[PDB]
Amino acid sequence: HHMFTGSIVAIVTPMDEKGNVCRASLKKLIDYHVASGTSAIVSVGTTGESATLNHDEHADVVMMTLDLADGRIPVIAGTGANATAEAISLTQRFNDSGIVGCLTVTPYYNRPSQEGLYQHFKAIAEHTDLPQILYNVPSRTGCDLLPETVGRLAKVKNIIGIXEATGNLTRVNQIKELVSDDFVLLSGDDASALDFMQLGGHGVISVTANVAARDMAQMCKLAAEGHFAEARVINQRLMPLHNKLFVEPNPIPVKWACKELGLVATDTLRLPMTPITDSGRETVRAALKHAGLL
Amino acid sequence: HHMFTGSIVAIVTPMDEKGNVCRASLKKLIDYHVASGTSAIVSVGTTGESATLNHDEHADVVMMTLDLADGRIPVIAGTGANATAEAISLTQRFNDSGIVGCLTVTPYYNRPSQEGLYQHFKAIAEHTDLPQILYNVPSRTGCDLLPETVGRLAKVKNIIGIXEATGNLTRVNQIKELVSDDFVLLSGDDASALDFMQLGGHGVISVTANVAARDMAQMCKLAAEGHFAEARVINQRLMPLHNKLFVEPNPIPVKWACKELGLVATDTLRLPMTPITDSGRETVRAALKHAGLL
Repeated sequence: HHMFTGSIVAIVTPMDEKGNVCRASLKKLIDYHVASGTSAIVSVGTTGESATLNHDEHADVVMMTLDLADGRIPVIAGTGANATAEAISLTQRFNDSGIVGCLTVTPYYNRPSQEGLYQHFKAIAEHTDLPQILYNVPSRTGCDLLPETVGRLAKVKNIIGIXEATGNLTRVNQIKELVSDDFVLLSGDDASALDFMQLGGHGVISVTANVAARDMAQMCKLAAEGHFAEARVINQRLMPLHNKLFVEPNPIPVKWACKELGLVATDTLRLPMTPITDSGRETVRAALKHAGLL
Repeated sequence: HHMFTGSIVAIVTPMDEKGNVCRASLKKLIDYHVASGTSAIVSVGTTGESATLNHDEHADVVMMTLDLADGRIPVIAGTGANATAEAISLTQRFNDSGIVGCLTVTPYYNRPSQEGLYQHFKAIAEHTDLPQILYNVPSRTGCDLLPETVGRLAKVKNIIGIXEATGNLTRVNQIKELVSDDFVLLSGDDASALDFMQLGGHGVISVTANVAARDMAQMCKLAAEGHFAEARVINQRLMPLHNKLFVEPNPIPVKWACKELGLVATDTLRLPMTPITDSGRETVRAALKHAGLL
């Protein structure tokens, strides 16, 4: 309950022109996060294009990320799967890998019940020693993991927290009153992450931190200390970026922002992600400028 | 396109108590659909638990269904994937297999743009000779394939129809006026499928047909002939089943129904799907009795 707080980047998976992971650029990003104060790196989350890496590529990107990090910054592996046997199998790949934990999303597309969610996350945690951070994002999955079910799973030993990406701020204290104090509450919605922290959230798993890592680390530090008017100044500088980094499907805008700041060699993605549009480039550039990054 | 019309069953993948496919129950189901007038079998769609079979088991079930069908009834392979490379690769498995076409869902979870949807399905259609039926189901995918994008994709040689599962009946003629007249329009929502046909759709890819194949075949035949008042009498008989087969997540209720009618040996599913509740059993039973099947 400290490395899973603060500003945690959901790091993009930088690719070359063929759509394969670019170690050189990945190394650049990781050095940037070590130097910026990022608390940890979620490797192959949604923003890392988990949807279009097969599980072998997924494991490889994580291991590459661990190697480049070289102990300087903790790495959390994205391990979600909508089939419980496959989530178990992906998780087991990382046992004794060096990752400090997992981010495991509610099963998508097949829309299980709350009882199905509970059985899913329990079975996964029973097959590993790693801390588990639950991840709820109904807008992507078709499925809402509710506070009561969260409270049930938080009783599991190595289920330690949740990346709450509904953007519904009432969930913060709904979950918190049902879980112990060391259960970590993490925003998955950049635009409302400060609010989320002002209500008691412990940090954010952030897309914006890919291109404003220092700002995001300072904002989360101020929030944790109770300096919310001061945190709010930074948030207002970053807010157009919190919004426009989703003006087209994530991570299309944030990869283009990364390329624009020099952080990666190419903004290539894998289909069905498509190159950013002309209007999107103008919109994201204006938000980067608004942030004082460009 | 006559085989892509009428009552098409999205058939369950029956399993033994360990969750492996049960060939003897699959044979039972396929003979039932041959005797019932079902027009075609969609193999390993959503109701066939596509989410929890890997592509090898997936391919096994399709090949097993084709074999058992023995040329008596056409088979459509479910082939959707949220990574375009993976959708192509899965579609390539079934070329020259004997399936008559493919049911391919919009990418789930990664929420592509309409242009992302266009590139995805275009790329797929260009790597096969098989007819392609698009599948829109935003409730599960987080993504909504709009009529104009369907108009764009129908211009593609082998993109030949859609399984429209929004339950929004205005889509029927919104799509119809953008496409050729042999573009097949198929309901993906049992409770509104007759309305869908009365508005001009050509049939349904149906969950209810798993347990009421004769009535569904008769209702669709009546609808195609314009006898909607008589088709509606059957619909009113089946409507509690249209609704209660989703009282718990599909295909949990329909698999239990199949067992109750003695159509399959077990109603076992794979996690994160869980067994039907007692309250689910009573609700699904009463709906079956309402239909005169029990």
